[PDB]
Amino acid sequence: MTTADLILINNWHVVANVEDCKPGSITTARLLGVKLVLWRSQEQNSPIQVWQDYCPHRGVPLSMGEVANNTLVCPYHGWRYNQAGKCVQIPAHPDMVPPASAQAKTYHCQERYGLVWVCLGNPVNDIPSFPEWDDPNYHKTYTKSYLIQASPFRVMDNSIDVSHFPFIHDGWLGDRNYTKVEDFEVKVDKDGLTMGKYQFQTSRIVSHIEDDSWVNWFRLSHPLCQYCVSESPEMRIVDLMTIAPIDEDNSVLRMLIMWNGSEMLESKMLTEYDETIEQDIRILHSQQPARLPLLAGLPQEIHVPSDRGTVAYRRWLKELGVTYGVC
Amino acid sequence: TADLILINNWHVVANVEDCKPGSITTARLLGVKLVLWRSQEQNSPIQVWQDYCPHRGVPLSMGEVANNTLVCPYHGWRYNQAGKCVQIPAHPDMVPPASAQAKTYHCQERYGLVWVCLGNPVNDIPSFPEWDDPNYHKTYTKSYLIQASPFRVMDNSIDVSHFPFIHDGWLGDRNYTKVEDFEVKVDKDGLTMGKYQFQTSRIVIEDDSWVNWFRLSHPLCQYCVSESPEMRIVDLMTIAPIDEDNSVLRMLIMWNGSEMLESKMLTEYDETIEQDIRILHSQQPARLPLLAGLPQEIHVPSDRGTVAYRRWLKELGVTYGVC
Amino acid sequence: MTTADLILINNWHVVANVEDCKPGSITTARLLGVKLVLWRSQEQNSPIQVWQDYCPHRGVPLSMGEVANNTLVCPYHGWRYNQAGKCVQIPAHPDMVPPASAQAKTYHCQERYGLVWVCLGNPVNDIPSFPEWDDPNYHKTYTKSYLIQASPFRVMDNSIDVSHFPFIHDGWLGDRNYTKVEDFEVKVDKDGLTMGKYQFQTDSWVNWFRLSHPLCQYCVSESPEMRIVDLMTIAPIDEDNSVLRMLIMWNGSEMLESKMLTEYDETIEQDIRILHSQQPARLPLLAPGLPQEIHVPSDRGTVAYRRWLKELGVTYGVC
Ligand SMILES: N=C1N[C@H]2[C@H](COC(N)=O)NC(=N)N3CC[C@H](O)[C@]23N1
Ligand SMILES: N=C1N[C@H]2[C@H](COC(N)=O)NC(=N)N3CC[C@H](O)[C@]23N1
Ligand SMILES: N=C1N[C@H]2[C@H](COC(N)=O)NC(=N)N3CC[C@H](O)[C@]23N1
Ligand code: FES
Ligand code: FES
Ligand code: FES
Ligand SMILES: [Cl-]
Ligand SMILES: [Cl-]
Ligand SMILES: [Fe+3]
Ligand SMILES: [Fe+3]
Ligand SMILES: [Fe+3]
Repeated sequence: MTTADLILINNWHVVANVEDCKPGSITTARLLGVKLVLWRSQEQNSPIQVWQDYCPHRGVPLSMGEVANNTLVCPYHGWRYNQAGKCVQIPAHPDMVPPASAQAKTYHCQERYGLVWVCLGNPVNDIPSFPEWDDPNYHKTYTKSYLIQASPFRVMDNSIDVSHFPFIHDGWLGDRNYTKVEDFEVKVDKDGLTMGKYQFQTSRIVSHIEDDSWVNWFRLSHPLCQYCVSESPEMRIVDLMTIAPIDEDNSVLRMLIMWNGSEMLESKMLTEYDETIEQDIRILHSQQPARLPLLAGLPQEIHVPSDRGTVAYRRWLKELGVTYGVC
Repeated sequence: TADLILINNWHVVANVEDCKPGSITTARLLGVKLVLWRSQEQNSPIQVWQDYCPHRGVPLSMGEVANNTLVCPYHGWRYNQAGKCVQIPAHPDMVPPASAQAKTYHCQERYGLVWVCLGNPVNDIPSFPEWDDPNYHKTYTKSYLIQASPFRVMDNSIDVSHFPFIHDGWLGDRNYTKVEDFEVKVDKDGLTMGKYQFQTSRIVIEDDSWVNWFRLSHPLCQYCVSESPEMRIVDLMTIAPIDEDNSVLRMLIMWNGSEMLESKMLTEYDETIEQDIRILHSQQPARLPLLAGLPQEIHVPSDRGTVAYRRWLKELGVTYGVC
Repeated sequence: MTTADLILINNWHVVANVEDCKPGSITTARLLGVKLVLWRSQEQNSPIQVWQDYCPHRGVPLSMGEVANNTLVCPYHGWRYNQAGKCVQIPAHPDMVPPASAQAKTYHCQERYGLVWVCLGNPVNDIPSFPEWDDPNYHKTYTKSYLIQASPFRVMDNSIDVSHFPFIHDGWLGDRNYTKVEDFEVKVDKDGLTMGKYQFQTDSWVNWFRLSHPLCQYCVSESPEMRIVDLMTIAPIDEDNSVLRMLIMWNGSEMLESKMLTEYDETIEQDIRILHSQQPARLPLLAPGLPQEIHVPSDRGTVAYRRWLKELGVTYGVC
């Protein structure tokens, strides 16, 4: 269940929140069909290692082992792997020089925005930018992680779509009485995919009742991360959505939300996002085919003008060479 | 995807009582997901469509009926009774594209059942002559979901020699196991099994001689007649072919005795159906073997009806749910 | 999934314990992808029949039927099959001689060591030897069966492996303080695979074992106090699933049985935790997106096992 797609293999993907990787801890993740083990030594400020979850001796998951000092120890015969992935001790043969092949498969890892980013290949692109991270005007919160039984590209398709707001988000992000979708612009260029400012009508639980005209904007430099800005005259909310491609048919959605208003709004922010993410997931789980259809049994997709963003997304994925999770 | 003999035939997918005005229900037929819906209007017709919005591929059954339209939950496109999209809410003054239309199927209500044809209905719905006979009362069994090929289910319903064993004490007698000779005929009226007698009393009592015959004009529907000196019982058994390996069995039962026998009737059928299902779920392979690992089937003279069934399916060019 | 490997099809495999097959009983098992029915008539000391679990009339499992006198009766139309597998009676036609094809597929069965051994092919090899069975100084006990979601050859590989004792069997077969594995000898010849004497420092137990059958292991463990032998059998359900049984004999007091069963239960379950996790599921042989296995000197027995399986031509459950 792996991919040759270099835009996917040679890119950075979130696999965990840094808060879930304590010193001395072992955790697991799955990315693009590969089983990962994440571990840290007990030392303060220890780096996070992200390896293939696999002991090359007899094929046991290293995640079933234990962290000892600065090493991860396999449970079956106790081979110890240092932070660089090299076996430094074979207990049955304490004096031998361990073979060069006694080495875990290691991956590039980088903590950014409080998230653990992993690259399984050779990183040609940087981690997506998130300018408000360093802005002290902005408070932050993290949603829980949502496991979704849909293609990661269908999950992103739904997050680019704006015309569904008055229907599945009626009463939250739209209003069954204002269903018309105002004109907006979309561009695919060196910045990636950008949806220009899009105004829509709704009151929101995180603001005042009369603050009922919102304007959204977003950019994907990476096909599975979205930087979204939602702004009213009273408040500005930004978020970094990341979709972890577990395999072709399963995804993990995470959202890092920041806002330039009272820190007291955090509970309402998480409530709104939980409500709307779950409304989206009900649709996502139902869509067929599972793979995202690109532009070209079941009838072909129909496109109307307010689909210009999701059409541009399908065009972009084709231009990027994506074959994983798309059809 | 099934053969054209199955595609161009009528299959029961629901009881008309399952489909109230304003309601949405679902069914599956020959691998196709179906949505059934009715407006709120009195005596409104049932629409049966493929359960699929062509915009972004959401099941229309997750939507709602509004007036005389079905509305998709995702972006609110509205489909009239003919399946044409009449409104795209994001663009209220835009004429919907001609491609914006649900795939619709033929639907007819008959005998209180919802019949569907996914193709072109060359054949008629099977006949059921007792339906309008004022001497006969009617009842419907519940539907039975069966994890077996629909053609295995029908094979078991054509089989008569198993009565003294898995229906001992209901349709057969373990002391009377011999199967007297009978005639079977396959012609343009389908498969008919001639009269055959089996010595057993039924709960529907010295009435222990029943003469049965049945006809299939349609490989997945069976019209069964059972008559004693005291009473005549007929039934229409319909097998909905969900896919190659799964079936829904329904029976419509009519009888010319007292209507107070209904509860006992439903119990007899429930008992014998579940006795059959226990065998059906166990048979291997799952798909019905036609005439020519696991050994080939063996046929004895009392299998002539189930042998003729397999020959008929081959003549009709059935490849779906058979092996 | 079935195999053509002759070392597997033409060999004997344990499918049941004899005490599990009482007179008049019907039980089921799977072997090498085949569904089996085991049955016995009600008469005393009746033989055990082992057939493919399949009525050739309409494909019903015979195991859903009943034993009547000396016959197994299919539940659907009541065809009666005698102890040789021949259909003797078709009740729809009481006076008819059944078709010659009306016959169960029967397999060779033999009771030995209190176990039911089955050969699905041509018995070329004999059942493995177990000398202490005939020794009145030795008591016997049987573990329960263990269903393991791993290739049977992975299960046997783990049983030949000795260097894992201080880690997953710390406190039972090894000691985390003594992890170095001393030199030992292994031989593969016509008698199969023999591991020579080795001892684990935790007085100490001295052990050796032999496989003449690639899925059966004869183990010997000796300390100054007593001697324990066991016959470990691994039934290959399919390429990815196994049933582990042990027949244990010892010449100490009979009262040790309960503790020994618990010790075996503890260590078997420690092994199963590893076996269920190993990837790939099939045992990798030598010299063929996961890296290839690494071997150190203390792996000499499991290396010799992989070499043996290749020369035996095993393709089922290996990769
Ligand atoms: N659950 C969601 N909340 C929304 C916020 C943006 O703010 C607003 N008002 O939409 N964040 C975000 N990434 N997106 C993409 C899709 C949809 O706009 C949304 N998904
Ligand atoms: N459960 C079952 N009851 C029986 C009744 C008999 O028919 C009548 N009319 O009583 N109906 C029917 N379709 N069949 C087919 C096989 C078997 O005779 C049976 N299956
Ligand atoms: N669970 C296990 N207990 C051990 C006993 C030892 O044998 C005796 N005779 O005591 N039996 C056996 N088959 N083996 C092989 C590996 C390991 O020595 C062991 N596995
Ligand atoms: S399998 Fe990891 S040390 Fe042997
Ligand atoms: S998916 Fe049905 S209206 Fe968009
Ligand atoms: S299936 Fe066994 S007797 Fe008919
Ligand atoms: Cl119609
Ligand atoms: Cl009446
Ligand atoms: Fe949404
Ligand atoms: Fe029956
Ligand atoms: Fe072990």
